[PDB]
Amino acid sequence: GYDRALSIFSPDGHIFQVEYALEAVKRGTCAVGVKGKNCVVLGCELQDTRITPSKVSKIDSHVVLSFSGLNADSRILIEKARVEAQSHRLTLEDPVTVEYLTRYVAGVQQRYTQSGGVRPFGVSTLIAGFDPRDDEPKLYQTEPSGIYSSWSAQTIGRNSKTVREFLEKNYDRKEPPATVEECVKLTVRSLLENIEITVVKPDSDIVALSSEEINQYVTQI
Amino acid sequence: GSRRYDSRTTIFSPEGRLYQVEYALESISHAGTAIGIMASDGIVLAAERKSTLLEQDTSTEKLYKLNDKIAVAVAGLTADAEILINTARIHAQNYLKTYNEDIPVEILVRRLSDIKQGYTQHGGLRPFGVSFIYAGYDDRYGYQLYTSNPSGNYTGWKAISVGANTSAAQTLLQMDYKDDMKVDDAIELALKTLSKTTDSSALTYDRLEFATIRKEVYQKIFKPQEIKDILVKTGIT
Amino acid sequence: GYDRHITIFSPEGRLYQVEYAFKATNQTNINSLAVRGKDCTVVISQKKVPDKLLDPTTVSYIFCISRTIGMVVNGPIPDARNAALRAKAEAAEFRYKYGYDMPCDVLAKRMANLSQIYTQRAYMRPLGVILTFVSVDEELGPSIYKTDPAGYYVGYKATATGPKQQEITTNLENHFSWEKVVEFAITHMIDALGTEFSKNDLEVGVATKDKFFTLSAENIEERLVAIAE
Amino acid sequence: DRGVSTFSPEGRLFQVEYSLEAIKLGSTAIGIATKEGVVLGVEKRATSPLLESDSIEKIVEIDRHIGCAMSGLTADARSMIEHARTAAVTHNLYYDEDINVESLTQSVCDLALRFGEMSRPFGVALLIAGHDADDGYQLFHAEPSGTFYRYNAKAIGSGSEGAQAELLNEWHSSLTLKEAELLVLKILKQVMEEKLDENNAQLSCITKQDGFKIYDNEKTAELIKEL
Amino acid sequence: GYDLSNSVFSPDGRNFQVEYAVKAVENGTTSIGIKCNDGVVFAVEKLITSKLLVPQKNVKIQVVDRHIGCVYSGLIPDGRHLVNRGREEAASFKKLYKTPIPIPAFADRLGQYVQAHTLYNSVRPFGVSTIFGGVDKNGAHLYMLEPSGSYWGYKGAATGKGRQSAKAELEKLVDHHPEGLSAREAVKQAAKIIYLAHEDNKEKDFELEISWCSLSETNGLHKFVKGDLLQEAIDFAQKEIN
Amino acid sequence: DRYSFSLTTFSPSGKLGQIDYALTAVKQGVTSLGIKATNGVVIATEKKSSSPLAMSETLSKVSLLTPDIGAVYSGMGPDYRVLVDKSRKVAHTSYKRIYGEYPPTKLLVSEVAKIMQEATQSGGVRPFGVSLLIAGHDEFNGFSLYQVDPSGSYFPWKATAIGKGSVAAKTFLEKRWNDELELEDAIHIALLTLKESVEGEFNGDTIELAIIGDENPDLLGYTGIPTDKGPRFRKLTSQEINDRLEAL
Amino acid sequence: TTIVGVKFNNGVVIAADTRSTQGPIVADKNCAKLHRISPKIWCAGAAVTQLIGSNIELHSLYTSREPRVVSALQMLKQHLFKYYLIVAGVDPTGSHLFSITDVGYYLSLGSGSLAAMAVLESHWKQDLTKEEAIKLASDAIQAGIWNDLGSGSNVDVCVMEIGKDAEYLRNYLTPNVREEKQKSYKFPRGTTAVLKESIVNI
Amino acid sequence: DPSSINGGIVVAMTGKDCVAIACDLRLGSQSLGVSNKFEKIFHYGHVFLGITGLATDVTTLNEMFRYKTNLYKLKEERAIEPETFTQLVSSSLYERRFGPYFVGPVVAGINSKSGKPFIAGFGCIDEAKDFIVSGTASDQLFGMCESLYEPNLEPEDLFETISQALLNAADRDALSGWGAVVYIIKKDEVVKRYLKMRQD
Amino acid sequence: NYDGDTVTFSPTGRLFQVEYALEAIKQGSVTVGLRSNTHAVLVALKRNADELSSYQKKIIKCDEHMGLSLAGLAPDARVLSNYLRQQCNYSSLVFNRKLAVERAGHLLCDKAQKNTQSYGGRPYGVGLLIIGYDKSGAHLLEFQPSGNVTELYGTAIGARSQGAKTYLERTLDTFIKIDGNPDELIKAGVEAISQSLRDESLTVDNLSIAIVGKDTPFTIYDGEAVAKYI
Repeated sequence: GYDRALSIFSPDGHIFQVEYALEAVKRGTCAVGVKGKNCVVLGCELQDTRITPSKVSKIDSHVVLSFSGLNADSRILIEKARVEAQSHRLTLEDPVTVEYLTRYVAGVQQRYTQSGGVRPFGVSTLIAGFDPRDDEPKLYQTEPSGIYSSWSAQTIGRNSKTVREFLEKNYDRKEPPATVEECVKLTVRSLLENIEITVVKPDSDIVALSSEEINQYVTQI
Repeated sequence: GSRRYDSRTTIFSPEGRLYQVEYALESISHAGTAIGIMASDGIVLAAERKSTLLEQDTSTEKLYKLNDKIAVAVAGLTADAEILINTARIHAQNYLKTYNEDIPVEILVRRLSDIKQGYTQHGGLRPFGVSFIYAGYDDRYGYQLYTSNPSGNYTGWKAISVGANTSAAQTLLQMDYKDDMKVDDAIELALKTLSKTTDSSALTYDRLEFATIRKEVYQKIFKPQEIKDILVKTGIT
Repeated sequence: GYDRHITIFSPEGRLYQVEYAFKATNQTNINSLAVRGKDCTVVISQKKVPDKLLDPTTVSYIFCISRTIGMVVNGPIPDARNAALRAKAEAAEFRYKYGYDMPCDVLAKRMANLSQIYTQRAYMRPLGVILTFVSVDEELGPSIYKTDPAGYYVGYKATATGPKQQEITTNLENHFSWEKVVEFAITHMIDALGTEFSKNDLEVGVATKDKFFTLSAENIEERLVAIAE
Repeated sequence: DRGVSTFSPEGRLFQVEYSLEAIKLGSTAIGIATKEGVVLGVEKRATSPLLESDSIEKIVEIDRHIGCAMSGLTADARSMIEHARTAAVTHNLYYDEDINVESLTQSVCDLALRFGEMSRPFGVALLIAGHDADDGYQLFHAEPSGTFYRYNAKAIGSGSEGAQAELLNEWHSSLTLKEAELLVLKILKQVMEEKLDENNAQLSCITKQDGFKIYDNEKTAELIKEL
Repeated sequence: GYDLSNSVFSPDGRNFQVEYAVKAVENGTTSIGIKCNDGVVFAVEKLITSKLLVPQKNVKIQVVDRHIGCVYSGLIPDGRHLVNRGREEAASFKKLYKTPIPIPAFADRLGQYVQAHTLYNSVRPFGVSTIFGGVDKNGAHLYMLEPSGSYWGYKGAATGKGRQSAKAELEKLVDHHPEGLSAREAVKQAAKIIYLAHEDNKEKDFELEISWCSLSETNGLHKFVKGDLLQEAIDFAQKEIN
Repeated sequence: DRYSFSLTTFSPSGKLGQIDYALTAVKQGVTSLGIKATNGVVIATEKKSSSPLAMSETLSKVSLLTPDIGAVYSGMGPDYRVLVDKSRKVAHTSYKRIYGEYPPTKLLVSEVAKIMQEATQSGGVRPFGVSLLIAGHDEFNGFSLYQVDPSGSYFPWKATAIGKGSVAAKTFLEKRWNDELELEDAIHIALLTLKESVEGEFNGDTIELAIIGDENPDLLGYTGIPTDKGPRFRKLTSQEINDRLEAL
Repeated sequence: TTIVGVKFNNGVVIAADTRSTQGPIVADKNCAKLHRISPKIWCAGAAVTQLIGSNIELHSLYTSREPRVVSALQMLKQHLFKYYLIVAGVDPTGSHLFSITDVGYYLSLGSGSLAAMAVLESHWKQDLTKEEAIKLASDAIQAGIWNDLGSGSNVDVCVMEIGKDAEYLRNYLTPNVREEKQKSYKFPRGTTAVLKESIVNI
Repeated sequence: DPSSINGGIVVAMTGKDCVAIACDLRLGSQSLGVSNKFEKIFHYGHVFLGITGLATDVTTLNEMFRYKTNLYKLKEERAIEPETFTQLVSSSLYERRFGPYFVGPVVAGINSKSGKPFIAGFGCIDEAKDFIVSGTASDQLFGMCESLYEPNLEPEDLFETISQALLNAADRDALSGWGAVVYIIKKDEVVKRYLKMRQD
Repeated sequence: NYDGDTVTFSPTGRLFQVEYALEAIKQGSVTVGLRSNTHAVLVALKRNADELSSYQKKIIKCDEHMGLSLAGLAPDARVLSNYLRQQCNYSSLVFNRKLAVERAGHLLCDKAQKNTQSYGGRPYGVGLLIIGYDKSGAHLLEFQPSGNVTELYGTAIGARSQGAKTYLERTLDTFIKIDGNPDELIKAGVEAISQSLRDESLTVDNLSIAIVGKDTPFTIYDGEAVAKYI
């Protein structure tokens, strides 16, 4: 078995492979997530649109996962997340909470940063959804190092710093977007600095907005 | 120990890239051009071979059947491709054994791309130097045209080219492709793109591999005479 | 830069570590020659024992692989003993699996295939020895098969190994009971190397129809006396 | 390159010395042990205003009377905490008794040097605080080098160099718990780059009666006013 | 640049790591072996690095089974590693068969093990040369095994720092006594040779350790030379200096 | 074995260096050629002897893989020897145990090339330094001639040459090959092509030639089974080669 | 089943009956029980043959030597011991006859073994010729055919001579050909009632 | 004995340039009849396979042989022949020597090259030239086939012969019946016929 | 070029990774061992990271009859002491026999040597002084990372251990004949370790003493228990 330590500390205390895995994420496309009072809206800015997968993926009926970075690496994380969500139902009789799913995904990413013979995932994920029988929105983020945290609004990918700067002044944690329209319009405005929108609502009510709806938001802005 | 001789294939560059994957994509860029065109009534796979004494009528080096409804065009190392093609054939037959249904095209493409990605993240081995074009039919989406590369990324296309002169071929495809062409029109577009992207002075039947999938779905990998027939009527002759 | 340290190809298509294992075959500075009679195969090997503290009966580069097969090795004795132990296990295993004694050529191919693996797998280095197998095969008669660090083996009418293997080889080329065959090989080694041998300077192995055996210092002196007469 | 388990000519493992400098970049964690309990305080260090700081768990519960702070690569901490929690739970299963704090610190530190071709040592340092009948209120500093010491007062992280000197001046054996709360907040306010408040700092305490408790933003705010 | 790995041939065909392992052996203390007419005598110089060493307690010579004695120079932990393998190997022979392992058979088993440590770069060559031998059904045998895995039978053997002077004295012993030395008298010369070899390491004091395995004196079993015979050899060695 | 990583990797130009260096070894090897006729295939090579005292009869550069399939090589002989052993084994375990018959030529060639590709991607192994010309007959495809490269790529040929004089020989084969060639004509062309590549003596002892042709019931070793045909692979003896060289 | 093996002055002959039974029911009336391991090594039993023969062929290609009956015997013996045959043949060391292990100048196995051994014990003599050996081996099989219910139909004979090719005499004797039936039972067309008829697209 | 759990019979016959394969349709659970549409005859290209025995094994083997003959066609670029398929069946069955499927397979087909009709029974191959029977009524089928069969029957006559043999053997078997299907296989066409029989 | 792995010899025959592991002990706090015929004494100078911190445990108890003290990497000492406890435990289980001190040292000898000849591991960065009492009497053993285990009357390992070791050699003829007066043997150990101090003096928190003997089970003195010996 190949077990070379690929992720090791540099003399300055840095793990270069994890640092370079983050660079792979920053070259990913987009994942803007705006959490509101009742909404979590996820968005991204000769190809066959029917069969090209949407970036937002349902891990379970109530939890969806968007990502940024290496698409091929993300499929492996999403597959492991879906298997775990089913196993938790199978053995603990309950669907996963958003934090439990986030903890498992970040655990796999952390495991790949200190296992021999493997490189870290070049994937950062935005995990959004609702805990079972619950209604307060959750919006978590994971990174290649394994760090996971909860956000009111977050972006990952190219132009993340510009969009996060835009979010940090248009989003106010004093008064989150009260209406689903405000959740989408803020998300579209951030993505306007092509638009896909997915709205995550309690009781497994996850819907992707149509292009006609998105056009109305864009035209309004 | 062997640590001094390890090339560290599965590591990131400081720019976030994977050297071996990028070097494997550079390898395919010198391989023969393979083109896939998804028409309204089917898909067209066309590949340019890359000698007088070569047994051309027997050589099948770029187009392979994976199924009764799925075929692949190959760009890159043919020996590496034969390994992946065998697994795809077994995986498609495993799906039919489990569910009594023909495997969906995307499920097969995803499984093959997951094998490619695995060689990119762990194991210490080099990536497969192969790019595929999957032309397939299933009852869910109908005619589907996918492509996959050594990194394990796969994307669906209406028209796509892999191998040498991909940029030139895609420019021609963008100009001349319509969503409502028929297979015969799609066939014609395939040879013109190959003719205007080949490095040789002329395009002849011995340098070509051709395959179509048409509706029940029927896979036809063209014989040299049939390529010769379609070559003349297209006008390239 | 590391193509010279493990058995991978150089830009010229060469395996330098295999070529350097050939250089290791001549460190002992011992010359050996094998000749076939019509009934017997004879190996003559130089026996150089410079240290007077050595027990000469232990210094030996000729091994009895089986009842009928003998092996003479050119190269360091730890690698020589490694190959000898492997050849003995192969010979015994063949007899167990197939019910009859392994032929000399099958064993030579058997050991050449092992050397081929060291040539292709990076974690195994080549053994720096050349193995000459001799026997009287029940089908092919007297036989000489020589293996090298490259995994290459071939049968020989006669053969010589060592630093002066060329001088012995052309000497055999010009020319081209087992006691006479022994007396021929000793004489031709004296002429080729230009050095008279005492009974302590030579190792002699004789492959006959029923057994392979090595002559003692008394037996070698008997042959030296016969050459004197 | 060089092997991960290599010694330097001075007798120190290269990866351990490199891992220790990763801790110096972490958020500050401060712990003070008194006769009435142990107070643990951490610098939250939220990277963005949109980041929900209440989700930053830099003080965790290991057992009912054992808690710890973390500083450095806090992703490595969760694996160490999960092992610590399992060890505390496994002790109660095998011995029908709560694990000792020093024994819990030993179980964690057994993982520290179990790396080589684990690819690397952990890049996180813990301040383990706990109470038991055998030794009372105890505070330990677990390092990736495998060494740990019992501390009356200890500060780890980016501001540890200045905080520890201040802890030297201020600690005495007669400190009450509320003094320790103020002392931890005082030193945190001194070393944090941000202006200290209930949203960018966290407090926790371990007592025999109430066990391991993390102070709410409300209760911390009242304690912050007292300064 | 061919000396950084164990299993690498230099362009001349040499293994430099094995040659470097020999340099470790030449740095060790002098150990000798003398094959007498019916047994083998082993002697070793034990350097007294400090006065705090417990006398006659840091034993260097090791027994394998009951009839094989082993002494080595260089990296003592490597020699103990080799003897541990030899004891496992002598036992496995005594289980499959019933006789105690023959000395030539034992020599090959150790030689294969030492040679196997030169085959891969993941392992280090042994940093010892072992003088070993004993009495079996075919008489007395004496072997010296080098880090390359090479071993030969010897009438007399020596390794360590004072190996050159010890070899000169052992050669005189072989020259002066073609009839074959006696076991008791060989013990005295073993003391004499070790004391003579110590002049190359006179900067520190040394303790003499002798063991023997004789068909007549020790009934074919390996025993340490202690008590009156040990002191008698020391007096003979001390007298023979002057 | 600590070598679990690939020793063959991509270069920044996309080349696989160990494969290119393995191909260099083949080009430095002795010239071997194959010609496919209407009623047979002929594979021929030079037997280069290391010593005049070596018994070149013992070294067979042409090997029977199955009764109807034979192989010749250029490059590292020991690599070919172990490939032939693996090819013969795979022809039984992978095909003949399952279907009760020997594989068709293209299926054996793909199995041989699979072994070669594995040495290209597996950890701790260099590629094989041989190209093989594999000649065979099967009931449905007739006679075929395949070249297998160290990378694992294989191609069907009407006629081809590999080795030291492959470039010159392939030019000569282009002039002489035609789709109406008979096996005896192919053998004659093969000997002429090998004549221009052999440096020293050109005779039955320095030349190894084999054919895939008619079934040989005389080489079957038993009678009484009408459906057992007899091997099509036949190595020509030194006397036979000399006869065709005397009347050349 | 009746299998015999008889050695004669220049080889060995094996013979067998061709009846296969599933209980009291004759499944195959012309089963071939003489199995070829190698061109001159043949086996008969009262899968292991197709695997031993495969490895014998591979071993013969590896060693470039003719297969030996001891090698087949050793392989069969080791394989069967890991988890009842007559192995005969001619190799460069001569003709051999084994059972699985005992050698013999004549052997018999199967349900008709005792009947066959009776004929062998009665008529076998040293230095048989090839024609006499075939006659003796055939009469032994015929005895099993007439007297043993488990044996019947035809006699298959394989003759392995030292300097010659092995000759497999499939259905050497056919002493049980059915007589012509009293009546022909060809039904007139349309006799069978058909509910549905359809062409199958293969 | 798991073969008698489900019942059912398969018979194959050779004619003049044609083969016939026939089976009953009863799927039973001991005495209880479950399904009358359990066809035990399958084809892979132009090679037909009848499987008697345990029904779950019949489904498992058909899926396995559809698996293997598909990979054969992809690898070989040609359809498998009845003689090659017989070897494939034989090796597949002995691949589970100590875990055997409780089946009796019957191969029927015409070799596409030689044009000669081929039938086979079984791991040990019974390549008969006249007829192969399998199932619970094999003894009844042997009696009927041995009496009715004559060589070189035309396809029309072969249909009547194999039908009457099947119907009358099924009438005397408790676990066979509930309908019957006959395949008259020629090189150019394959005819499938359902027989009228007693439904008890 | 030759110090990057324990599997490499230097051109002069040296093992640099082993020597670098030896340097780890010289960076550690001094611990002194000495013995008479009846008693063996461990004297250790415990080291504290900070004056707000406690002093690291230097002496480990194996069982009633044997214990050790460490200098260097503490996690390595625990690994070795755990292995030593397993060996002593095995002897009691399978033979009802107390493991001899000399035999226990050779088991540490073999375990330490395996990390100096095989790739992947590292030499233990700790030195140990093992005291024990068995049928042969009092025993003091010095363990080194190179695998060398030595039986001594007295010894010192750690930083500035030469001052203690020089004193023990000068006092050698005295303390070996102390015999059945354990407090005077402990006193001689405390004077030796006081010869290795540079700036700090022996305090109640600094000093740690262990003893084992004929009718003395292995006991460790810490805190006020050592105030009579300071």
